Amino acid sequence: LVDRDPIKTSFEQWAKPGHFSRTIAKGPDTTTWIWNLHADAHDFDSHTSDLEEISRKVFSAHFGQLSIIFLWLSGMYFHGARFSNYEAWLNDPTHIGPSAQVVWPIVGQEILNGDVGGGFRGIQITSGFFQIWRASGITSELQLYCTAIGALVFAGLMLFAGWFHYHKAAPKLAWFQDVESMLNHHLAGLLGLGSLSWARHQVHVSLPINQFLNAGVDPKEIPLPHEFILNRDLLAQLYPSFAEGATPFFTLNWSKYADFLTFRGGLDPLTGGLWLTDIAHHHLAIAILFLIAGHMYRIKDILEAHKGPFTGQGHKGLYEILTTSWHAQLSINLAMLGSLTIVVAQHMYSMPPYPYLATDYATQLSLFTHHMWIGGFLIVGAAAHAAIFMVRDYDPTTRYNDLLDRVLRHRDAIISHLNWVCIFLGFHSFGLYIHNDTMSALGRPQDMFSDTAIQLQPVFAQWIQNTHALAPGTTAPGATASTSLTWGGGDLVAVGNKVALLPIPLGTADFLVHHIHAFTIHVTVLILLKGVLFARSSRLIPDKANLGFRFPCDGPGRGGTCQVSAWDHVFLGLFWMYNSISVVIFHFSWKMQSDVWGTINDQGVVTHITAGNFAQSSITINGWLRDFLWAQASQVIQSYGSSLSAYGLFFLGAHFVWAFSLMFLFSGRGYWQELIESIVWAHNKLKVAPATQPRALSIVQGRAVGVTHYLLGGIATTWAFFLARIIAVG
Amino acid sequence: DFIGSPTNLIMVTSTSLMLFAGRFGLAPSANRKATAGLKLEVRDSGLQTGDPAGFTLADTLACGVVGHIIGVGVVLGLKNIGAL
Amino acid sequence: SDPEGTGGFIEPRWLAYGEVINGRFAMLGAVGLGKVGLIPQETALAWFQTGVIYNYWADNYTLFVLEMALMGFAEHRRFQDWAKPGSMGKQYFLGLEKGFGGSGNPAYPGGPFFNPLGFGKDEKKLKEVKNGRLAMLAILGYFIQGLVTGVGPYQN
Amino acid sequence: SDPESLRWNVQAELVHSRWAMLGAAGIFIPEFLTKLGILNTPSWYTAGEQEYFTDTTTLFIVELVFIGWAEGRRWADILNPGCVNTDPIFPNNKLTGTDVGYPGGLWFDPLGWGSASPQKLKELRTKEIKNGRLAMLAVMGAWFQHIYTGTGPIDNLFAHLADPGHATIFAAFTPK
Ligand code: CLA
Ligand code: CLA
Ligand SMILES: CC1=C(/C=C/C(C)=C/C=C/C(C)=C/C=C/C=C(C)/C=C/C=C(C)/C=C/C2=C(C)CCCC2(C)C)C(C)(C)CCC1
Ligand SMILES: CC1=C(/C=C/C(C)=C/C=C\C(C)=C\C=C\C=C(C)/C=C/C=C(C)/C=C/C2=C(C)CCCC2(C)C)C(C)(C)CCC1
Ligand SMILES: CCCCCCCCCCCCO[C@H]1O[C@H](CO)[C@@H](O[C@H]2O[C@H](CO)[C@@H](O)[C@H](O)[C@H]2O)[C@H](O)[C@H]1O
Ligand SMILES: CCCCCCCCCCCCO[C@H]1O[C@H](CO)[C@@H](O[C@H]2O[C@H](CO)[C@@H](O)[C@H](O)[C@H]2O)[C@H](O)[C@H]1O
Ligand SMILES: CC1=C(C/C=C(\C)CCC[C@H](C)CCC[C@@H](C)CCCC(C)C)C(=O)c2ccccc2C1=O
Repeated sequence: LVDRDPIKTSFEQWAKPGHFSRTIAKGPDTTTWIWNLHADAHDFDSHTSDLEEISRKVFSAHFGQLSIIFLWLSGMYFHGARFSNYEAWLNDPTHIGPSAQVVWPIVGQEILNGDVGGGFRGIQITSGFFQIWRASGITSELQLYCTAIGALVFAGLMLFAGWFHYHKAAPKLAWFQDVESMLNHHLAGLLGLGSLSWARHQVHVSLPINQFLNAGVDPKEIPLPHEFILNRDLLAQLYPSFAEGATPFFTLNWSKYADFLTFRGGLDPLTGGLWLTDIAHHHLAIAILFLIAGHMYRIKDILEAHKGPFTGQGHKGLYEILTTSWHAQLSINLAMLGSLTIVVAQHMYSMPPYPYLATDYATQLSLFTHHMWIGGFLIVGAAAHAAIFMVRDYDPTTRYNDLLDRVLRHRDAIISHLNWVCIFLGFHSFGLYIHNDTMSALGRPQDMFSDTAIQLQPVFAQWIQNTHALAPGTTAPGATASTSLTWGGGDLVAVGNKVALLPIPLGTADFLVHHIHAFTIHVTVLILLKGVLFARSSRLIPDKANLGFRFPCDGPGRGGTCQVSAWDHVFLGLFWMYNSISVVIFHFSWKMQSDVWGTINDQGVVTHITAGNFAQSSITINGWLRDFLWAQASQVIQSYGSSLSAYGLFFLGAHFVWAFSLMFLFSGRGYWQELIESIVWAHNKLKVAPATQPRALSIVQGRAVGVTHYLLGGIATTWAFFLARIIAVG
Repeated sequence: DFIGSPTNLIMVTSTSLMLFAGRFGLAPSANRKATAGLKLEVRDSGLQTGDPAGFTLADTLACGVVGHIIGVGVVLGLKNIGAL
Repeated sequence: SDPEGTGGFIEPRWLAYGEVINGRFAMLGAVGLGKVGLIPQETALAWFQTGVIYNYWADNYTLFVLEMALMGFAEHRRFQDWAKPGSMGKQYFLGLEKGFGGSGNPAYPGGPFFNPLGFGKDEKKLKEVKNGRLAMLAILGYFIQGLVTGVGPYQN
Repeated sequence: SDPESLRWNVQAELVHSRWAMLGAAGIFIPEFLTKLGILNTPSWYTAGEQEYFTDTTTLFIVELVFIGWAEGRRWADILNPGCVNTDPIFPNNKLTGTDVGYPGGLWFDPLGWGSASPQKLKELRTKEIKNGRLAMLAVMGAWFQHIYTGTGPIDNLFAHLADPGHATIFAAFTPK
């Protein structure tokens, strides 16, 4: 193939009918293949038997993405500069209600665009630059318009390095399949030399240029643009030219100092970010590690070492492969990358890291739910791709007899447990709520489960939270309050419209959501675990790995023989996770507003967006539409004719798209065939169809168009439901 | 220069122990874990002899006593010869 | 043909020892004037105190760059042109005597080196004629920022 | 390893290019002879004397009729005979292809030797300036933007601004 091989055509092939699997697209026409090929455009069974390139392709695809983010966000940073909102907001923050983005007025459009601002019509934003942003001190719109093109610079170039691979004559095996350094480098000087470098441009420049912003001015009444070198008088305030120390060390005297740092603990008052000053120290104290750390090392060495009696021989040469699986060294990653994103989602809302967040409610919960769906959308993946390992990747058997070969040894076992785990949960983890209804609708509270009724009695108080703030008995020194303000001990005092941050004390009715999470996190994983484990051969099929991780279903026999596979375990596992996350979101905002998100008022009488309705009334799972869905959402179905309106006006579509999924999810296949011909007939009479044999959806494509829609349906529904109950009161 | 020059002599002190210490601590490696303390090959006591770090913690102390009086509590003496 | 830049293992530093000669006599004007410098208003102001006793009376006009691009042309022409085979110098459109070459394709003191006979006197490998002029180059490099300022020469 | 352009409408692209550039010819000499304004000076009255104007747009329709016919009829025959259907010589229709367009009809034909040609003799005159004119025009048309933009006055429009020091024009010269 042979248009024409090797040596002797530069001449490209566009044309003669084109390619895949060897009874290649037929010649003779079909539809499905147009759906094939976007799908499974890369799988890597095909293109070559021999890994050869592909690692030589996946470096390039990676380059494309890095550019693209860059194309992105130049865009963003643009938008952010020259449709400003920002200059205006910053003198002005805690008045402003901020936009980057504006429509043009054509047809309806422009209901949308409603006064945001330092006096301009806007669409209000809830990702915050304007808060990443506070940091730049120097300011002004045309720069961000430099940071912007600085973006388009990185891109074109960090996108001609992708020419400067695959397409260019390009690289070979050793380079990846000798690993020996790679984390050495990465973590040492970038992980390090960023955070390090970030330190250097995180007190140099930023600290001072918001050290005396947290007062007001009209900027540049404060900051010259370069201003900040050989110079510096200004460091003098924010501290000394080290005055006489030497390269740290000690024969140093302070009668009154210790270098910038000086740790913060708690939140700024009048910018309650948390101190802009533990922010240098912490990043500095990072990098070092990485700076020292990325200095291992070259490998099996450590992995081949420790063994135990249960413990695994396999552990050793736990994978010559690992260097060349790929699909496995992506699956591992996603679990981490993914599980290391939604750990953001907490440390964020219970410890803001940007100036003006919390007061800014809606511009950091959007966040805590966007970052939340990735620390989930990337985890089910982190299973799929292991399934993609577990079936195929190595030519041959020679992994042999380990730790894995071990885990599999039991397998109707690791998943034998985990199962009961879930029905123990569920019964202790949902029908728990249903008690309440059945008995509060029967009505006898004496015996509910209410935080008042079934006795723990009125304290949450001591577990960890109370040991955590309360923190300095300790080898701990530091800082007037907490690591996180929310923890029980301490403080009234945070912020200027509004409440930002307060204990959150829980009790029960934090107790049992916290448990539904368990059962939801667990039966999610059951299906993926048992899915990826039983990947290749099963008690129902042995001849099971033979085409596929995909195949539709083996065949009507054995009783059912349908779902099986593991595309589909990574099809019914998404289906859950959509809840896993979809109900964790439902948790946070009902809390964070029922308690916390606030207002301060004279003598500080806190006024929670809802006076804690949560109390006795989440425990009832109707209260979850009495107090939630039917209570809030009244802002979604009132939202017409306004400015945000695009939410209420989405909330019907996408609350439609979902209720279109079921058609794709719930239906046969030779059905829409049987139909597609009646069609095809009427077509031929007028002479208008045959060519490119119109065909119904590819059993599993149909499932691909379930799910995917069920999610972008059922999801943006709340993306709307949300942005519509924090914009406007809250 | 300054106490800071005494400090130049002193970068030499931290830099020093650590590095001068360094080779011994690596020099027969592939020990991994462990020692004279544990399995096969006793001789008893503790010992007296051999270096890397027995001798330099001592040095931060040396620097200390001489340095010591000079700044201090205006600093002995005590003489005795005075000196005679 | 759609374009060629043959590289073998060290293409670079064939130049490099080259970027270095040019670069090197630019250590240069250091070797043997020295500050644009910056962003040009003075009109009032030097880095941060620069100057004092803005740079310079300063003629200069940035037209360079318009110069950098323009001489760029020469650089890349000498290099193709000699790809070569030479018409090149037309000489006198008519007629007769054209003694004069002037000698050479140059390199060095006689277009053909020339005047071969010489000294009784003055009487008593060519990456070295490179190596030492980075050891003249990277040197002003730090000498731009060559200060400790708050203090000064500890040495001294 | 390099694109393949060659592109194949193409040879046409080059004759399109002649139109653009020879036409580009009218501009330069005449405007610029410009009257080297001028001895002095230039008045229109005359037709347009007071007739409620002359052209506006109507001038454009006449301009086009006169042309439509020409640009139109045209390429329609720079050449092209045979003119139908099924299978390829490739020009892209190619119909003229084998048959010139006619065996025996007429003198479609011009000149000696069963051919179109004026014949061998001359690239000469007109490949170098007329194509050199491909070049010329482009830079001198590139010169036109240079010559107006910056609109001295009237209109900034939408400023992030940040000029003046001084105006732009053509009379000629350059200052500096
Ligand atoms: C405004 C600016 C000023 C500045 C900052 C520069 C800067 C520069 N010019 Mg330049 N130039 C200027 C004014 C300036 N020029 C003016 C007013 C003229 C008109 C004459 C030129 C004409 C000019 C030419 C023709 C070239 C430059 C080149 C250069 C670059 C060469 C780098 C170098 O060190 O070569 C010199 C350093 C060396 C180590 C080379 C040594 C060769 C010497 C011995 C020959 C000249 C000395 C000679 C013996 C003196 C005899 C007198 C003779 C001039 C009549 C450099 C960036 C060159 C370039 O960069 O092209 C790609 C070259 O193109 N300039
Ligand atoms: C870091 C990892 C990342 C990478 C590099 C890959 C790479 C790969 N995955 Mg994969 N995957 C990932 C994360 C990743 N995945 C995650 C997180 C999941 C869990 C959801 C999966 C679940 C998954 C499955 C089930 C499969 C793969 C497969 C593959 C392979 C096929 C790629 C392809 O053809 O594109 C596929 C992309 C398309 C066909 C584009 C369609 C996208 C639609 C669904 C739009 C999404 C909705 C969005 C809102 C629409 C845009 C807006 C619109 C309304 C305007 C490839 C090697 C496939 C394989 O067979 O292995 C060889 C197999 O299908 N992946
Ligand atoms: C040789 C040399 C050198 C070097 C230099 C350089 C070149 C450097 C650097 C620096 C660096 C190299 C830095 C880096 C940094 C990095 C960073 C800082 C990272 C980042 C990133 C980001 C920011 C991202 C984010 C995110 C996330 C979170 C995930 C996803 C999403 C997003 C993307 C947003 C030095 C200096 C010594 C000097 C001398 C010479
Ligand atoms: C008549 C007609 C028509 C029709 C129309 C209609 C009727 C429509 C509709 C529609 C509907 C009724 C619905 C839809 C919806 C859609 C959507 C919806 C899309 C998209 C999306 C997006 C862009 C998203 C994003 C996101 C993210 C980022 C992730 C998650 C979240 C969210 C979702 C937010 C047309 C004109 C067309 C054509 C012609 C004919
Ligand atoms: C919501 C249900 C109540 C259950 C928890 C109640 C226990 C703690 C008491 C009230 C908690 C609110 O804490 C709040 O106390 C006071 C309200 O009376 C306010 O008191 C604040 O106002 C005044 C201004 O100088 C002074 O009395 C205080 O020095 C100052 O802290 C504060 O804004 C806040 O620190
Ligand atoms: C080198 C000088 C440039 C050439 C021009 C000078 C005149 C020489 C004749 C060429 C002029 C072109 O026009 C002329 O070409 C022919 C020369 O073969 C003429 O004369 C010839 O025509 C036929 C070829 O075309 C021959 O078979 C005939 O025997 C003869 O009549 C034609 O009647 C006329 O069409
Ligand atoms: C409804 C449904 C169908 C029928 C769905 C079909 C046929 C969707 C395919 C329709 C395509 C996308 C229309 C494409 C036509 C246009 C793209 C062509 C014109 C181009 C434009 C300019 C409009 C299935 O095939 C199916 C298969 C398996 C399980 C469930 C189901 C299922 O539920």
